[PDB]
Amino acid sequence: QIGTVNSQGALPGMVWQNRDVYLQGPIWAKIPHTDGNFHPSPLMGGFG
Amino acid sequence: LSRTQTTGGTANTQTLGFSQGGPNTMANQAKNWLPGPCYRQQRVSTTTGQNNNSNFAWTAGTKYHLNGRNSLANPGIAMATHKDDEERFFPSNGILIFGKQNAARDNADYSDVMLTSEEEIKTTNPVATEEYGIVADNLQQQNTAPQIGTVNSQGALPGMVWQNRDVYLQGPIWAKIPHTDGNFHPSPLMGGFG
Amino acid sequence: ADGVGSSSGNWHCDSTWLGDRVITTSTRTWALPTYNNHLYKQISNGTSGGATNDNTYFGYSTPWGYFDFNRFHCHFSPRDWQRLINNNWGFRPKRLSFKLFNIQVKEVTQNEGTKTIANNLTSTIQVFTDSEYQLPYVLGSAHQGCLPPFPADVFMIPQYGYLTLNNGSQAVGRSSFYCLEYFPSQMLRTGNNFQFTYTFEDVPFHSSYAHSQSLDRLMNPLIDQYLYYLSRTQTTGGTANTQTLGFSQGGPNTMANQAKNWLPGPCYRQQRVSTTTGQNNNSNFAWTAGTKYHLNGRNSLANPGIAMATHKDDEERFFPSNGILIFGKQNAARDNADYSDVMLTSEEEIKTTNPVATEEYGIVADNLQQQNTAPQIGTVNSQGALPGMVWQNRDVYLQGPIWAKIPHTDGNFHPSPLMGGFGLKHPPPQILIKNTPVPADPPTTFNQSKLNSFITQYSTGQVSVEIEWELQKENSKRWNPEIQYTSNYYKSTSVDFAVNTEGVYSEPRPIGTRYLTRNL
Amino acid sequence: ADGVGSSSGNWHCDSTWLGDRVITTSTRTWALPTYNNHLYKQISNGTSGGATNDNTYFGYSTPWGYFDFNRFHCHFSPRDWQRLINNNWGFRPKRLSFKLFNIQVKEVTQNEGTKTIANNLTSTIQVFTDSEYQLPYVLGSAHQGCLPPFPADVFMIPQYGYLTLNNGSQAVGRSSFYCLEYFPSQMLRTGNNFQFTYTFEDVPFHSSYAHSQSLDRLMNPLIDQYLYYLSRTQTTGGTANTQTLGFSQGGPNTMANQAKNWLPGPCYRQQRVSTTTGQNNNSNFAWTAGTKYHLNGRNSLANPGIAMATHKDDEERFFPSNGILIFGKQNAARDNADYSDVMLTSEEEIKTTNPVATEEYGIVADNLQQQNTAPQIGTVNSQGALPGMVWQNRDVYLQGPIWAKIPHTDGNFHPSPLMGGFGLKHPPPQILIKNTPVPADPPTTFNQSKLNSFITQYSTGQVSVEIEWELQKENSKRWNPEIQYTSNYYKSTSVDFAVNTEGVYSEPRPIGTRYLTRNL
Amino acid sequence: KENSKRWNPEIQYTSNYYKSTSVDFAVNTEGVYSEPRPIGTRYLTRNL
Amino acid sequence: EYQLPYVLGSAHQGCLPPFPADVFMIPQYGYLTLNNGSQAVGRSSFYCL
Amino acid sequence: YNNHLYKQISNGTSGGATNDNTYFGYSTPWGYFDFNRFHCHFSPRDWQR
Amino acid sequence: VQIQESGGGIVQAGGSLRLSCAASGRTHGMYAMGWFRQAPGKEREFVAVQDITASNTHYSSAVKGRFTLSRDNAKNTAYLQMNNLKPEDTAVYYCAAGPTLMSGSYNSARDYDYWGQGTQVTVSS
Repeated sequence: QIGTVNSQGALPGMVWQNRDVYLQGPIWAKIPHTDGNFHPSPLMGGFG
Repeated sequence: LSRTQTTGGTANTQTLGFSQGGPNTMANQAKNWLPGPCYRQQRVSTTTGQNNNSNFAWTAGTKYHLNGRNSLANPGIAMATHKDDEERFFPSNGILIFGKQNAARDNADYSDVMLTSEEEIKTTNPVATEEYGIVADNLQQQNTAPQIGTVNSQGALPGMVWQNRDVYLQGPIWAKIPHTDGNFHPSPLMGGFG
Repeated sequence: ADGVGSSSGNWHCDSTWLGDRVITTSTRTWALPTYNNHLYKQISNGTSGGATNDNTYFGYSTPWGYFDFNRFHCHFSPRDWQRLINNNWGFRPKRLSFKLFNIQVKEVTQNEGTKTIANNLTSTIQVFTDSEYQLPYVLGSAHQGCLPPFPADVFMIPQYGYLTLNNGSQAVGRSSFYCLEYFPSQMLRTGNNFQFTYTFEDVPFHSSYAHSQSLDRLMNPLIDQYLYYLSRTQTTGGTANTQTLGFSQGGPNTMANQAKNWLPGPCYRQQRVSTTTGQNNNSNFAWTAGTKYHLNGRNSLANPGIAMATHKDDEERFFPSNGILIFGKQNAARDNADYSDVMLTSEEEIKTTNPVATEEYGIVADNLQQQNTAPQIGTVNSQGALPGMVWQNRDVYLQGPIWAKIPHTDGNFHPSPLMGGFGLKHPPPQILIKNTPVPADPPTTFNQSKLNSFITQYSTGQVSVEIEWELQKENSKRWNPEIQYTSNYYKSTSVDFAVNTEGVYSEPRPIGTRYLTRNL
Repeated sequence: ADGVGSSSGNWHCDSTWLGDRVITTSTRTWALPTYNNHLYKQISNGTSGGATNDNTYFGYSTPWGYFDFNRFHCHFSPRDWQRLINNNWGFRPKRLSFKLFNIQVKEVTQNEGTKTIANNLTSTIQVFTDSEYQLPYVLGSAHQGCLPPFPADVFMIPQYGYLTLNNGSQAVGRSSFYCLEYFPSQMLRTGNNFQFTYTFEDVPFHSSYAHSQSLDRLMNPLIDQYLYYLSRTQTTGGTANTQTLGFSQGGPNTMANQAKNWLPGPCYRQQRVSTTTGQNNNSNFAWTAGTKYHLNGRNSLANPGIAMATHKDDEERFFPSNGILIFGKQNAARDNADYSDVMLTSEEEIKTTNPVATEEYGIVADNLQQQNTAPQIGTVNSQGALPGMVWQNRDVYLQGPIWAKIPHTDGNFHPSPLMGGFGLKHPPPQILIKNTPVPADPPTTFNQSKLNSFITQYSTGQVSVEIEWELQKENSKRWNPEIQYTSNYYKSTSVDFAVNTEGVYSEPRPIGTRYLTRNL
Repeated sequence: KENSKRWNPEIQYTSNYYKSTSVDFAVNTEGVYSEPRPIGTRYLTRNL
Repeated sequence: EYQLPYVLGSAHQGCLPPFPADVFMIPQYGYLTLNNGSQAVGRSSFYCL
Repeated sequence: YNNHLYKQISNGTSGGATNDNTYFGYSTPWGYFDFNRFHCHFSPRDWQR
Repeated sequence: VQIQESGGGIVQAGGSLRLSCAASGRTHGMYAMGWFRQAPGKEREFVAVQDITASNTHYSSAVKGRFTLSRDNAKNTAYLQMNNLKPEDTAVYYCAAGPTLMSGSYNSARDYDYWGQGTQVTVSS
């Protein structure tokens, strides 16, 4: 029997690209000040 | 928390009770670290009479899905090949397999190939053919009994530690890390130096 | 010089607050007994005795003992802990000193029923530090036997032991045996002393603060977004109600719908328990419903697990089953202690950035909808790291641990110890101590068997530890007053954090670090 | 300074691997008792008691004792021995240091039935080394009483004694008596220590390797020789078969016939015994069939004798009667121990260069043949050195001895000790130690008889020994992998070379040095 | 380099002692080189 | 460095000829290692030149 | 030699050789120079001198 | 590692009784061998103990001056001889063994690994 993976967190060996930026879109965001974060690139796009 | 119910003659009502972890309960003690990630593989025996009678290598295989294509995760992330005294079992697409000299290109017999074993990393890494663990499904209450669920794939959690796959004299040395915005622990999955 | 009649050190208990630094120093009196009658012993546990497979082990107990100061109340008085947590955004350890001095070896002889004790002036103790990390490191498991919180108490030194690989109760070829006499060691008579220094590696400040914002509230409440979201898939009208697409901008009245930059941290879901017992299911579910991980055929509880919020708003009666730290009250039983005998911590502050331990992380899509099939969703009960997650670590307590050793591995993810505190690749080294064996009179004809006939001995002395801590000052522009840790004003039979009529020191409650606030 | 309350040394157990050198250091705890009630005694054994003439002796036992570290497990842990034998073609000793420190003298008094023990702070011990080799040298006989292999064990010091010339149980005019108080000696109270250093003389490296060729196979297998051998003395034909001479060249199919440059080493033939007992003759032949030498009317077993191969191929169940070293397993009986209680070594590696201990060396001619008389041959059961012989020494073991003293004589031949190890003309000196006698109260009227009324005493302390060893690195171009010494992979109740549940250390098997290979 | 204080002996990779028709990691009668088994790197041990 | 089996010194054919005008063939190199019957043993060595 | 190959060679009792003549070894593609006889270096007149 | 009792019996007051004990294997064990007794409805009491070399020996106060403890390493056995018996010496005697002898702790039961089945000794007047 098999099962379907609908959400998957980071595995060793993954590679990915960030979302693209647009002329109408945002440039930067402030990285929240926290104990930990993972790949702090803002999800709407641009520079963390 | 060691006890949710009274142990007694008849009633057996709700209670809370607590114990310290010690030499005879190690499974219950508080710990600092977690085992590494898991992506579960199907188990195959080298004693063939123990396998299901059907051709499942592709249809039961462990796969990833990219742009409408299915590709086997071969060998995949580093996991222990089997647990103790289980050596006859291996993950379906989860190990490196070399050939013996003069082995055929297609449909070679088991006696013509050599199977590697990642058995050493069993200390830090989950076994490729079992679940990572158990979590809670629901909210229990006086009306509803508690339910659990099985974790067959688990990404990185804070506190995980793990080992990489081993390297072999017959095997590869390096790989090129793809040029991308992000990656996680770029150690090549067939083994060697990224 | 150092001799029988001179003391080799002084009593130092003090704290000094200087600028951005605080220095603590503690002295205690210890007693060390001979363990295992000077022997090494193989120890194991297996199913044959009736233990479950989950509890099996193989290892060795040693004649040695070790010093442990890995709890914060070793270094801080309750008032000092108040100074720290009310005034500072963070702190970390910098360096330490250790001293061992004023050593007394005593011999005890048994005759008939009477027991007598005398000095033995020529006996030694042996001491070494494992500076190269060549021994199994058993600090960082939260064991009993640290220096006592109260400086007048005299404590016993715990026995050193370790585990190696097992299969059931048997060992395997990879199992390791260690002899601790195989290291260099310093020998001390009653006039000698011992000391060393250590420097901590760079580590991030512990965050002692709560966030005053939540991750889903970071927007300006007065303004609309320029982005759009899908607000309507169906026409709202008199009768038909056909398919349509419609779109809206996110604004003050729909914050749940707005576009955001960040995600909450990871989740591994725990079962919920109430302190009002009539609300719990009637059954014994602590183990069978517990949250577990699975390693080499063994099941182990994830205890406490990853940092998650203990409960949501107005839920304080609920806690995760194995998901919190639980301390004991003084004179609490070892087994089956009642709820009134223990103290439950709460991680409630990190509720701003972290999911609550007893709920799902969220919802995803199961299927592909279409005209023929309605859409289906599914519940996410465990979620690993996603790009864009932020999270807080578990808090530290005055009763709790300070550091742990990061295991030596190819890879790790965010190596902050799950019981709390500072992860270190080169932690403070472990310190081993033993009484040197003294034979009882041998036979007068030679015999090759090892002598196992000894004079009973124990030793006592003083130990000092000094740690320097770096502080991170609070910079806030907040106008209104903060929450502070404070003692109660009202009258009571006893004083909190003092001795009682019988002389017994106790700690009334656990005290965390997070009082001051900071913007998210 | 050195006083009652300060320690005079530290515990050193370590090994350091540096380039071509390894340095071992060991520390143990010892107990020394008073021997012979402070007396010298004549000892002898003679036929009158019922001993055979072969066992008679005459000698003296002394009040003194001595230190002995002449076994390899004194200096090497089992893991260190593995590092040595898997990586190196040879090794030899270079220099040593010795220390004696932290000394405690105790007095024991007997009253009614109860026994009590106290310190005596003013008593001494005496220590000296015999650097000029003026005493009978009893090291090198493989006696019990060396430092223990396991560093946590406490050992008793053995009593010194020696033999001189005898006739039956009587002495002769040439017999020598020695008083050990007649040397200079150092006296130590509880604050004193003792040390010295020693340098080994040049000695050949022990060969730790087996040959990958055999002495009769050194030829090129593809080519003929240009020499000839007598291949035929008679015509091969229909009927007559008369005398003839015929000659052939040696080649690939006749290697037994080819001309060669070298001969196998010497032989002194041993009787063969099987570990499958039903294959042995039914009789008690251990002494009566034993291999012996004969000196001054006494018979002595040649045990182990000269180095010979233990068995040939596929013969492993056989061994020479007195021709091998045999160790005991832990708790093996002193007398009549069963085969399962002992461990038999095997010299099987030297089978390439050395004759097998249980076969003849070869064949020679007895007579002069002629037309009248057919030729006769004879079997060579013992063969001394011939020009052109080459041979290997016996191997060394982790449980076995290190050096022996070469007797001082006009001549010797290849002075390598037959039990194995390094022959030395100036070995490490023997170290003598004694408790100084303390009189009980004398009478108050003078009496000339020597005082023989003493206070019972014993002493304890620590001893350190440090040896530097030189290594010879392996240079091989062999393509395929070597044989290595390794631990077993499979699971077991206990770990090999560790303590058990009771605390007892044991050594499961003997371990030799020969794993790597080398061309002949 | 390996720094261990382990007292008992390690597992090592070793060739087999017993006799056989061919030598492992050599040529055969026909001249063909072969590799009998895969060989990993993990033999020595280390504390976790 | 004397790392190969040394097959000189067995008095084989194939040395330079005594008479200087003769032209000679070079002999083929080979060697032996340990055997048991026709089988090899674990100590047997293989060399690639 | 050997068409550029290394070859395992052996001889055993199975073929009918006696135990005294058994061997195991390898032949190589290489060859070697040998001047280990005195007539390589000396003419008969020189040997007389 | 079995300890085995022998020599049990019933005796009139003043007689000389002899208890014996044997073991099997681990002569690198059985370093210390001794005796305890538990009278009817009463606490187990240490009686005697002696080590391998016979250097160190201890007797209980009640026991002293009446019992003697001896040992034979060859047979791997130990004997207890008993003289001038009093009926309060009715008890169940256990042979007991351990790897070590300590000067402070020898009279505690915590220090013995192995225990026999026991013997019943009766003493009447």
